[PDB]
Amino acid sequence: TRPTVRPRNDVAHKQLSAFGEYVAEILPKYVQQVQVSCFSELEICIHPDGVIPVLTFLRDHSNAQFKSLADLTAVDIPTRQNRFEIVYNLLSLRFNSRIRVKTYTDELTPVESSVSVYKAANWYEREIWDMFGVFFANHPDLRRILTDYGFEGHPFRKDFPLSGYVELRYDDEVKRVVAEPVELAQEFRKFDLNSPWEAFPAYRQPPE
Amino acid sequence: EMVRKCDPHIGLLHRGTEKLIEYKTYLQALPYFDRLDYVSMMCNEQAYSLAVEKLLNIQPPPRAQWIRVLFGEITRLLNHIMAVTTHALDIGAMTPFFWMFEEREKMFEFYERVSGARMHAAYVRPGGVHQDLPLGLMDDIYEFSKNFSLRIDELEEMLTNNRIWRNRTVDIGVVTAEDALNYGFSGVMLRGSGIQWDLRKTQPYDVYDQVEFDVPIGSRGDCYDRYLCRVEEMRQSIRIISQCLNKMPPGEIKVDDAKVSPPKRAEMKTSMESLIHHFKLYTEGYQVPPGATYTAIEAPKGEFGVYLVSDGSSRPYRCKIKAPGFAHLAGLDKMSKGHMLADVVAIIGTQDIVFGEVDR
Amino acid sequence: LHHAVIPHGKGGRSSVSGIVATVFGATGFLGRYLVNHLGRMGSQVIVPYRCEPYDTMHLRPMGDLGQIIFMDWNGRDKDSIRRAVEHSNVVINLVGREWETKNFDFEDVFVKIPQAIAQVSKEAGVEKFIHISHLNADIKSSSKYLRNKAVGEKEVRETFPEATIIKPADIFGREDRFLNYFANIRWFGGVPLISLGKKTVKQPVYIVDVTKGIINAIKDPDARGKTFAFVGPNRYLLFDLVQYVFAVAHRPFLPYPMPHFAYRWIGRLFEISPFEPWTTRDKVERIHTTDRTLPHLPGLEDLGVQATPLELKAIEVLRRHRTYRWLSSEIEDVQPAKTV
Amino acid sequence: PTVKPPTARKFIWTNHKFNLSGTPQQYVPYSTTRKKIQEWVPPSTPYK
Amino acid sequence: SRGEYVVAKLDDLINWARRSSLWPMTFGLACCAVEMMHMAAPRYDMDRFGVVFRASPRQSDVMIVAGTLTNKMAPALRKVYDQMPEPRYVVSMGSCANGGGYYHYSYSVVRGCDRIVPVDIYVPGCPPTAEALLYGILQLQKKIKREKRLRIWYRR
Amino acid sequence: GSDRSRFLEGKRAVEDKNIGPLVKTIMTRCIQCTRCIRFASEIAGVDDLGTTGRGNDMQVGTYIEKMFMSELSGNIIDICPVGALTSKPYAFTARPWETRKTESIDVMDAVGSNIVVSTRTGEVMRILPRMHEDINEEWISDKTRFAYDGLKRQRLTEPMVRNEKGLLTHTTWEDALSRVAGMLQSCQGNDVAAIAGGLVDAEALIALKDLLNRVDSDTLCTEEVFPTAGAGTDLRSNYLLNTTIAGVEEADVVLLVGTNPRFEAPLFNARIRKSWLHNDLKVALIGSPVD
Amino acid sequence: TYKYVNLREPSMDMKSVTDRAAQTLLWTELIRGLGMTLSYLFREPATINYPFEKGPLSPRFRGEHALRRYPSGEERCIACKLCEAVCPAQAITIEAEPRADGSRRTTRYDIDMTKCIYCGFCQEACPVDAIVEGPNFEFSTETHEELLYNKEKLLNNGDKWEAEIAANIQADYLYR
Amino acid sequence: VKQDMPPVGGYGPIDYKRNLPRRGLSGYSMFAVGIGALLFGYW
Amino acid sequence: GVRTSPTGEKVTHTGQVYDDEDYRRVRFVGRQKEVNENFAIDLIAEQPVSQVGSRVISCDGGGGALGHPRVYINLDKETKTGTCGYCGLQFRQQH
Amino acid sequence: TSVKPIFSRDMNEAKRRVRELYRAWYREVPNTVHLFQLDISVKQGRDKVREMFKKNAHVTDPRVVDLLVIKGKMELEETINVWKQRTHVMRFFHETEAPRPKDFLSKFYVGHDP
Amino acid sequence: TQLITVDEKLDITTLTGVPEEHIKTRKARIFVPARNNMQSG
Ligand SMILES: NC(=O)C1=CN([C@@H]2O[C@H](COP(=O)(O)OP(=O)(O)OC[C@H]3O[C@@H](n4cnc5c(N)ncnc54)[C@H](OP(=O)(O)O)[C@@H]3O)[C@@H](O)[C@H]2O)C=CC1
Ligand code: SF4
Ligand code: SF4
Ligand code: SF4
Ligand code: SF4
Ligand code: SF4
Ligand SMILES: [K+]
Ligand SMILES: [Zn+2]
Repeated sequence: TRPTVRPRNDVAHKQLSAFGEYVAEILPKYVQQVQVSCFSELEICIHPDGVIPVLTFLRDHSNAQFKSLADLTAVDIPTRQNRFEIVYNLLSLRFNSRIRVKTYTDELTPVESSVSVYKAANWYEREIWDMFGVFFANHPDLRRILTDYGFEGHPFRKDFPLSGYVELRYDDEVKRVVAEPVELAQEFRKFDLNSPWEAFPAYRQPPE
Repeated sequence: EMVRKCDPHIGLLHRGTEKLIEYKTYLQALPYFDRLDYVSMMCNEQAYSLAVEKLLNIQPPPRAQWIRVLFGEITRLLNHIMAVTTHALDIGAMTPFFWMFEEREKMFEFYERVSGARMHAAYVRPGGVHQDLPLGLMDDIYEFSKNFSLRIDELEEMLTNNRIWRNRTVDIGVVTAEDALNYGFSGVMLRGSGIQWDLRKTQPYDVYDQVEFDVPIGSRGDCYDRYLCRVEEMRQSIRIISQCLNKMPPGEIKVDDAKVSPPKRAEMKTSMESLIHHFKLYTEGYQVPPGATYTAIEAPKGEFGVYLVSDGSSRPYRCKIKAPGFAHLAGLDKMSKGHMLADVVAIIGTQDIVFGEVDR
Repeated sequence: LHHAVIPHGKGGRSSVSGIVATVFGATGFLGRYLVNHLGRMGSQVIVPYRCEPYDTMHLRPMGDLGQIIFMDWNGRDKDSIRRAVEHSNVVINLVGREWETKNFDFEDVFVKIPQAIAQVSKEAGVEKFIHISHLNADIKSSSKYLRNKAVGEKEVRETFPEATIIKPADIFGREDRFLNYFANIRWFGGVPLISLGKKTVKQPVYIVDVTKGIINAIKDPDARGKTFAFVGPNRYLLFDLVQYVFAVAHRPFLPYPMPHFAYRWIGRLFEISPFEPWTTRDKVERIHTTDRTLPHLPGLEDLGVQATPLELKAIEVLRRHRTYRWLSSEIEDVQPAKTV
Repeated sequence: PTVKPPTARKFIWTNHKFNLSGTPQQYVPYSTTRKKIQEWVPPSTPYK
Repeated sequence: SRGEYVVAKLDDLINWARRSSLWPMTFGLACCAVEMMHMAAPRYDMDRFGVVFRASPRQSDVMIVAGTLTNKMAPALRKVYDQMPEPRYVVSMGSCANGGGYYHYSYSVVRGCDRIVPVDIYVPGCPPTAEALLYGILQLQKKIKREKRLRIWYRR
Repeated sequence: GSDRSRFLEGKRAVEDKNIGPLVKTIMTRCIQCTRCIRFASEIAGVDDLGTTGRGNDMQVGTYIEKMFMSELSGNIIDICPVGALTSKPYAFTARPWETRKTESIDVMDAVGSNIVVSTRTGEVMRILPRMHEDINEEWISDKTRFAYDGLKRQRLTEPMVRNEKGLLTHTTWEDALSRVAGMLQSCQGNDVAAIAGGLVDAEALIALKDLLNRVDSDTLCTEEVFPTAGAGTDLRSNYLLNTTIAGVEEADVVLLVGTNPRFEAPLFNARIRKSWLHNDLKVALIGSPVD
Repeated sequence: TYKYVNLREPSMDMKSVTDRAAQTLLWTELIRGLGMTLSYLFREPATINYPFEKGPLSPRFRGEHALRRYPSGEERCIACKLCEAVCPAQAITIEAEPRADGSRRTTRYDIDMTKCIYCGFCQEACPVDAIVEGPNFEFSTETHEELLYNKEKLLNNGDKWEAEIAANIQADYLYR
Repeated sequence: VKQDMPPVGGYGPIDYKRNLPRRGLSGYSMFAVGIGALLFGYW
Repeated sequence: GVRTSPTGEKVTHTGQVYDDEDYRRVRFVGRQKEVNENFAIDLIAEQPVSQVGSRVISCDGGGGALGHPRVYINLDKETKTGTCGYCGLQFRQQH
Repeated sequence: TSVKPIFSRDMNEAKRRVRELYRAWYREVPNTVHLFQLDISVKQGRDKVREMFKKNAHVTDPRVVDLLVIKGKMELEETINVWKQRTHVMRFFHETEAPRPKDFLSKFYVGHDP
Repeated sequence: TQLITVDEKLDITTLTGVPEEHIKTRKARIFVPARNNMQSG
């Protein structure tokens, strides 16, 4: 497995396992799962009431010092009853390390904004309002950031189609850029590309 | 003209890239990344390629790694020529714009000779690169790099010692180090503020731990130190390019797994397994094992990350794009407190923003 | 009914509306909004243009790809008209001029050209032909425009039996020469009229209502052979109309009467250059000509088109002429003009 | 190509054309497929 | 006749003055702005063709829509186009400005700027080369050269 | 499998067979898995496919110029894991990744075969089976599989009314429905009646039944004469297949009276053959001695 | 492994203080910048004389699309739809049927040149070298639908540019 | 095999440092030239 | 070998021609219907049938990697020539 | 059934926030007609505000109407500040769109949509 | 307390931005997709 297969880092795997045990037993009030992947990245799956007590911990504890908010992310998975999955990628420049902090919400539950911890989030969760409809309470200036001003809907939700519902054109009658319902000159062709054979037996799920 | 509040309304180039990535395969999602940071094409290719190769549990050959680093440093020369020359254009010196776009034109010719398109190459692919270097390309890269030092020298002659340039950059846009980290700044926006951090040193990828270069660090967090950091990153990019030309290895340029990389056309048209693999790669695509990763590299603007979520199929389930310019343009609101309209333009210059990756 | 002209879609931009229209004179004021309303249904619109193609540029975003076909034609060329109308299932004529020129007088523009267009549309099998006359078309009229237009209306009827002839009274819009004629006479001395312009009665019609009437006549099979008279919902005098025009434009209004003795001579005073004449004696005879009331001809409401009054759209027409000191004003500023 | 001439083929154009757009020799797009649904032509004899 | 010769030479004069003094406005949107800058670069050098940047729309002739027109900047494109004096021209650069491009099926992309502005020249590429953009500008100059403004005016 | 090759030799090339107008046969692709033979012997009951030759020259075929024509002769296109037996009407037109699947019902027989109508850009490309353990287990008849292309010929696209010459002219919906309803208003009782065809859904059937009951017309008819004397259509149990299609898998004596279930309802015959083979069913027939 | 840009304390002897004051009062670096600008004045500029001189290209260059033919007249496209399956913009639309001599050939082969991203995935996915992305790039149009190529325009581009496409593929194909 | 490779002894040296070569007169010489021009103009 | 419809319009190698009553000929009014006058089905008829003495012939279309994938063609049918599925070059065994 | 609120503990505080939002839009509409120099009356804009509020007059969930108040105040923030333009305000008036067929007979005449 | 008790039905139809025509006049279909009978997988 030398030339093609990626060389596994077992030292970082063991160290992230130990630090995941560390974070899991310092904060048992909110930490639900702790997992380390094959390419040695750590996820602390927590409760959405624990946005501030976890992220202020990792930013300020002397063994964590996760000073840089790299990436704040939402993931829409509609098969769950809390469909949206909020992801915090954190960087500790002191310990040369990266951690992930994951939690959940549905359309209606407000997630606690983390601008009192990381001001870097001031736009990102704003984007999560603009794209996913996840409301963030106690946000300073929460509004849209990436879509058009009169845009109705949250685009990156998976029940929202690829093309929207309205499209624009300039209209010479009213001398104005107007929105009609969307019509395509060619339909976006859907490619059913899933092979019917199980590619990975290691990720096999148990049946019902 | 004393600025009281800046509200950057963006989304004027938001095209919904990362929802279009959800409906196309990985090879079809690769040319979206050339169009995010449209002056840093192969750096975004390299970031997405490292993300997919991290999820695939495979690695490139050595030659493809050195090609990735060589053209990533050519890409870094491209981006810092764009940064410095448009920053001097926006302050008012429109001359080294024209002086350095000839050099940038020649590096676009290097892209055209190696991939066939001058800007968006679709070249650094998951599995290495697409196509091997044409003969005599490295000799012309050497002929470029041998002479590019004098071009940096005459740019630095025009602007660095100049007092009009120091009047527009030295007390302008000062960023403290704790507010740099707490705003998610990355790259030169940290390094102008004196923070010792660079992702090619601290979290090393393909063969950057095998090259030797120095990481320029500022002292005052202003536009002038970020200018000097960009110029010295062009210097050290020429240094890495010399080390990559001297230490290029022979061998292949794709990973030799034909269930990831496409087989060669001379053996696709002869072998049956290679034709089946060519068919199923250019129609279905390779199945990525399920899971999420955050792969961040040192793009010439800073930490460029792909948070890639795969669901076992041959298409990404989710592809979040962390751009440096997003957090930098968030920090524009603090950086313009206590300056003027003729300084907010220089702060937009010193935050090297390309709005494709800011807007997706 | 061929399969390519069967109506598909939801009637949007990129649908197939089943209408193939040759709109003669589409580069003008009416043809602009007609191609606007046709191309947003997804109609094949053939635009034969005489002018520079640059003056057709605004016709290009008005429909989907391959829904507008621009082509040259000459007014005295039946070959170009046969080259244009041979594929259409409707031909709408809009060729007109407020003034007569060296090459084309009113007999060429109104009598010869629409008769040639209707003759070629007849012998090429076009189903629907729509002609746009004027409401005051009279053989005994005092103006050459209305006489030649009534003669051309008669000839269009007698060479096309199913011709839908439409009578607008006075069309106003953003690019009209009815409210913009009234609003661009302010620095000339005080808007001269005959008997202060209170002996002539008008009812202007809005161009979107005219366009909706033309297109609902395209889609009505019961409009074949009919003759329509598109008039507004309210009848004004001319004096209180000009009052209301200068009152929406927030302009000083100092009128004075101007009789026959020299107000037909300001025609030959104001076409002395070969440009567009700012006013002409035919326009003088037509501004001071009252709109006739024809109850027997159907109108907008007989096609299901609601006639929009002037008090809703005069602000939209006349905001262009306010200087700066009353640009940002309201529609609730002007007391409306009295009807008759 | 006075030193290395291109390989002669029966189908390569003898006469090179420039950009014909703007002229009546320009490209016009059209579908290259035939009719999909063949309509029923009713019988031309009367039904009596 | 004589007057046909007069208006023909005046048309050639004004078409020469308008094709050899095109002033494009500084208007980029996306990746194609980089290659438009390379069409201004010293290799290709727009400025030798009389083609020089003017920042305001009032003082410019041709609007090169270079990049992706989204739904949020469609009225900004239209008001920039409207605030150009006549004659104004539009060159469409790149696939997204032509027909929606690589982001064609997106919720927030105006599928071509020909939905918004009247487009004269379509320059194809992703991005088109700066040589191809300079080709599109020279074809726009050829389109201005064969305009017949005063000939049609003397014949109308 | 692996990702590359070692076979540096010359491959075999097998002569292509002619087994019908439905099955395009490219026998170089045949991996000799014998699903042809097992399907034709055990389900289709044909016993006319086989393996001639021996070794690497062994060929699946018929050995003669014989045309494989059963009522299930297209299902060998389904089970062939390679492209040796392709669908000749479907052939070269489409490609399965760009096809849209629509799970529909057959109407060609009264078995009710679950099918996939797989289309592409608003045009019906082909008809695949669906699995249903109680109807058509994963098979369909050849009529079901290959009658999709009569659905794009002879079609009625526009309304037609008789003109003054008594010929059908194309008309609108307003004119056609007005000229129907004018005659509809002048009827009552037995003045108006209705014949239902063979392919009409229950929605349109109760639509026309309610429309003729608004005229108070009890006369609505079908083309198929079911006898009404006795219980008639009142009790459902004397016009259904009362046991099930799957009930053949529990039966041990099947008496077939006055029918040819091979062609009237072919997958019911396939279920009778499967019970004949596996449960040792004893089948008798009253009728003409058909195969 | 790191260096400090702008961490030089200026010397404070009378020599260097007088040098900096003469730099302030007599503008040394401004004359240095004017000297560098004057040094670029006297150079041969890098402006090629387009359209008479053309910028340098490689045989890998990705321009206008073209369908090739075999050296027998038979076109190479055998309707396998890999090029529209790999096409990241879905610019390619293919519909086929068996033609009169039973060959698997296309009836519709459309490439929308206003969706196309010119990335050459179709020429590297095509298993018979049928679609290639040729060397022409000066194919600008005055009309939008002239960049909606059907099969006939792509075959005419192939028959137009085959004498160059064959030589580019001949010089390049060993790298593929 | 034939491949784009660097030569045998490697490529030559590639300069990458700051090279601003300190041209011009000193301060005192420039003040002397200027004051001499002043004195000649005054005389 | 392009043939022309009775309406005056050329016919493509597919067979596509607009009917006489179809309005969509108006896109060619004043312009041209671009067809390619080198039909592939007529240029492959002009190729000679290659006589070989083998039982199975291999075809790659000429050029090696510049042609199509190499496929193997059986020539047992003395009636019918073995046409290659990619290039259309048809082969015959001379016995 | 125990969920976490947003601002409103029940329907009464939610209707209070809807009522304050209606007050704010009713104050905003004359300035919206003025500074955008729209071609409609003030009463027509107030009718459109009434229609857009009566569109959502059926919800008995406090979190949903809290989010509707939040989205309405975002619309109001984009209206008071000139962030929307004449086009984004006049998108509420579906003017260029033809009136869709509402009865069964004309929908049957023109298309397949029920 | 920091929680409420919503007794009503979870319904977000006013929040998704979907027009009414693509809410009520559509018919969602919830199904395990049938096996492609070309393939035993
Ligand atoms: N107030 C009004 O506008 C009213 C108008 N009408 C009638 O409605 C029609 C449309 O009116 P409107 O658009 O406002 O008028 P315009 O003068 O603005 O438009 C006339 C159109 O016809 C073309 N045209 C004019 N003269 C000739 C000619 N001699 N040969 C060929 N083409 C020619 C023009 O193109 P080009 O640039 O080439 O000249 C233009 O496209 C006319 O027939 C007019 O008489 C009736 C009642 C009221
Ligand atoms: S057409 Fe393509 S390469 Fe060009 S600006 Fe658009 S996204 Fe960028
Ligand atoms: S089913 Fe296919 S592979 Fe199997 S024996 Fe028949 S033809 Fe050969
Ligand atoms: S698709 Fe299957 S049967 Fe067809 S050639 Fe390939 S491996 Fe053989
Ligand atoms: S170059 Fe790319 S975008 Fe263009 S047709 Fe080929 S695969 Fe599609
Ligand atoms: S062009 Fe090539 S890849 Fe595309 S369908 Fe034709 S043969 Fe296949
Ligand atoms: K098969
Ligand atoms: Zn061959």
